[PDB]
Amino acid sequence: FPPQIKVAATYMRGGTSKGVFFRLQDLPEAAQVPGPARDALLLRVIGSPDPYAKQIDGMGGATSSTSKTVILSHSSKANHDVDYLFGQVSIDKPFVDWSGNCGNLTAAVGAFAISNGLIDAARIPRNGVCTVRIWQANIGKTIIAHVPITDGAVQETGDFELDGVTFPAAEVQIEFMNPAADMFPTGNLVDVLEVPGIGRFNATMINAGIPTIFINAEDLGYTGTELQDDINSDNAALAKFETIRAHGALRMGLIKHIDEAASRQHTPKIAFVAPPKSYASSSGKTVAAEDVDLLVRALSMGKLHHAMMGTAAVAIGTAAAIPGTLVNLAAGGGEKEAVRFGHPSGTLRVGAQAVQENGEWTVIKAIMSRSARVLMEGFVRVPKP
Amino acid sequence: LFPPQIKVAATYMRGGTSKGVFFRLQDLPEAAQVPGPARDALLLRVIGSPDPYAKQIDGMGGATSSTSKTVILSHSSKANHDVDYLFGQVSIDKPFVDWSGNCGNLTAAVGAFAISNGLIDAARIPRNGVCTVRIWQANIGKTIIAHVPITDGAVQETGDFELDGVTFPAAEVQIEFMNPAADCMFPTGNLVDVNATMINAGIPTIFINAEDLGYTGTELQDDINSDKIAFVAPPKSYASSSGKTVAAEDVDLLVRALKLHHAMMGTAAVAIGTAAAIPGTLVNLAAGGGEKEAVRFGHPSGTLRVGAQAVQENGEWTVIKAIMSRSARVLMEGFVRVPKP
Ligand SMILES: O=C(O)CC(CC(=O)O)C(=O)O
Ligand SMILES: O=C(O)CC(CC(=O)O)C(=O)O
Repeated sequence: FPPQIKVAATYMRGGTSKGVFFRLQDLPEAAQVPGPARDALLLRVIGSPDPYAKQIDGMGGATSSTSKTVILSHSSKANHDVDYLFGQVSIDKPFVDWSGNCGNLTAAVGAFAISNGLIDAARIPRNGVCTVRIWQANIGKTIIAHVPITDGAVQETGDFELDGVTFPAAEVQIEFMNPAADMFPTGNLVDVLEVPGIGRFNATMINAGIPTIFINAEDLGYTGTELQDDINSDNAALAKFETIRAHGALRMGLIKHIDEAASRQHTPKIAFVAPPKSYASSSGKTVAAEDVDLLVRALSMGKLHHAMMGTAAVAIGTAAAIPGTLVNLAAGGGEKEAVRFGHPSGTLRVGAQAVQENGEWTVIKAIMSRSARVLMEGFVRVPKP
Repeated sequence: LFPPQIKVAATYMRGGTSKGVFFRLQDLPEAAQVPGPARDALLLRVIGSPDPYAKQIDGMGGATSSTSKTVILSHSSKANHDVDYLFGQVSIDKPFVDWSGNCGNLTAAVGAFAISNGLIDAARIPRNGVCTVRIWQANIGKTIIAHVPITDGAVQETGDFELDGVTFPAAEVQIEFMNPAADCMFPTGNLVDVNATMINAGIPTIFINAEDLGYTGTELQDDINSDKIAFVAPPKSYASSSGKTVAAEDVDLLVRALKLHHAMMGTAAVAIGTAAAIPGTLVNLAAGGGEKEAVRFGHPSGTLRVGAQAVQENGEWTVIKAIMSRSARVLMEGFVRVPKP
């Protein structure tokens, strides 16, 4: 029984999520390429697989917002500063999912890169804003993070509030470039998902941020004001969502056989939308109807998400900008350059201007602000591989 | 964009009355060197599944349970074992690889593959004679011993040993399924339940009397398949699927197993021999009752003899091993291809 190994790492909050962040060069040699050695290390760091579903024996917190890893490296892509690989660590299975971006940890990626020698020092001012050009390596997309700098170091602290983040910190503006996959895989703004013997559901299926299925709250008997406790103990509801998600995955061409959905839980995401309505958020704060353009709730690994996934926020903004999508309609229809949506923890504004070219809509970028901070830095430990 | 197909070193083999694609663990793409979606996805594509056409024309499968099969072998780090054996039964119609059981037929080829591919210490291989290969069956956590003939330091594949259901004769490979009873033999605690004998030996198997399901025990595939569980009957003469007459005198009982299997599953043959040795099971009764250390049974493709001696002490029966002979040969060796994962 050899001593545990030590691996340099930084535990950070990015937006409304937490994860363990590594520089590629700090990983054990065998883990410096994708594969089982890398996955085994990350699983052990986080505390997975865990039959108890508590992650008491790792850095995870036993939720999709806390069972998370990030590997950053100098980029070899033209006009980029840092390569960003995100691994969503399964709680119950010996599996790390590399198929998506985390749009919340994106907020921390810029800061980690600056703080850890991954960005050309010529690009970092003594004071001001360091524009970090991120190559999102899971999905092959450019993300720009504007990270504030004070005295040659990341300015972490500040007074910017993000609903779902307990305490304010410095604002970090994020720009998801050319978000459309690599927009509407079915070729339609709205489809009907026919789930034989369970119902038929109007849906907008969109590939922007992450592949996402939006359905109307009303078609599920919901209002869009639901909090976690309204849904997460309702196994019938959970099973219904999953069958609809599976059928949408099939319709989007993401899977060829319906049974593939059981082992592909990360994408596509499923969410439901509704017109503005007042509600008390999870924090006790009242979100008034007038505060939002629409309501959106989303599922994450089969349970109602506590706030909204960052990738889903990109999908909401992008869909809202396309007249006729269910997201656009929930927001009242017509052209829209931005929307504020209500999720369980409060509200978020996303900007996404669509422009016609050759009679078709295109979206240059989806923009939103988050914040980030270091929680713990040093070395994580695991038993010797 | 469309990247080239990847190449994965593999051997396509007949083991007993089945065919499968065999891999050394280390030859798999890294992603597939641990259990999980990447492994299952790769195996499905190698075999040609899932296939809505049910023909497997786009992979190595043959569109039957006896031909939609994969095997992953590696040198064992377990005390007293040479080779670790993982068997994957690949669904024809669904995106599923079933890891819940052993293949008793491909078991025969595992020993040969292990010798031929450096998975057994060379010190344990005679130059001429018989190499005893200790197999850890990793799906079910059981030891299986294979006695593989060796000539000039290589596996002796060819020979004159005949297996009903195998077209051409080949070298005899003697197989020993050690302590086949699950860690129990009769999960219900009874030899016969309400009527079925349910036994966990080789593979969990439900045995029912042919007469009670509306059959005789002489059925061939075409009697059922256009219309584990197995049905049993006393000896009766029939034409096998090859046209050869199996005379009633040639067998102790008839066994058909489920699609109706073309011959008999190797694991089911273990269940049959084991159950036959326990006085009072439906299998034992079909063979005329009393103590039995071996039975020959009639299946659609001919007959098979299995040995299993049971010993009684303090009202309980135990079986040290079930034994049978099979054969195996390499059909094709090289690289299989699938699109880049
Ligand atoms: O992607 C998810 O399902 C979960 C996420 C991503 C996000 O919130 O941005 C999480 O909870 O961290
Ligand atoms: O290979 C098959 O035909 C199917 C089997 C195993 C065997 O024949 O040994 C099965 O149904 O398990």
